[PDB]
Amino acid sequence: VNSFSGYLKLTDNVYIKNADIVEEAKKVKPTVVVNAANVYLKHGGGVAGALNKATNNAMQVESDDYIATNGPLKVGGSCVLSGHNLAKHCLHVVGPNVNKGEDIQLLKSAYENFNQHEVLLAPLLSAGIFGADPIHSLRVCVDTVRTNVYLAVFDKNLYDKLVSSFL
Ligand SMILES: O=C(Nc1ccc(C(=O)NCc2c(C(=O)O)[nH]c3ccccc23)cc1)NC1CC1
Repeated sequence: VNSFSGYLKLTDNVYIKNADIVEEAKKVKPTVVVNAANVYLKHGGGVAGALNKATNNAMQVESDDYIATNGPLKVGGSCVLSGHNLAKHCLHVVGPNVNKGEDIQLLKSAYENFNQHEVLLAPLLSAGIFGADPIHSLRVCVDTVRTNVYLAVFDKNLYDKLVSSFL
């Protein structure tokens, strides 16, 4: 038993809810919140901009130190950093950005990072300003992630479409 509320169950291990991941994170304090990061951990907009804003820019400060030490992530890769006031940990995962021409096949590799964590609150990778089809992203999520994932979908219209077209 865990503290996530109001989710619709899609499969044995995947759940979904129309929710703001920031507000969801502040209420649940999950062990892991997933950030839709880029390789530079520059959290300017979308989910990342919103998560970083909610941390009063502490996420960005920590991220800049991480990059200065380690260099950029790979597309499809991830790193674990602090969750600040939102979660114990933040798993920064880089899905491909279609608006940069990145290979959509790397989306499966991106979701594989979730399997290193028993439970996660997360957005749909490569959705929103990353330019992928969220229905495709949901399909890859369900077919790749084996751990328990609680997907927060900000847009109500998109949430209803995801539920209604889901196979
Ligand atoms: O500003 C906010 N929240 C807040 C702001 C923006 C977002 C957001 O861009 N979402 C779309 C998105 C999804 C998805 O929804 O599937 N996946 C993505 C992957 C990469 C980039 C974007 C997305 C989400 C939340 N809260 C303030 C009031 C306290």
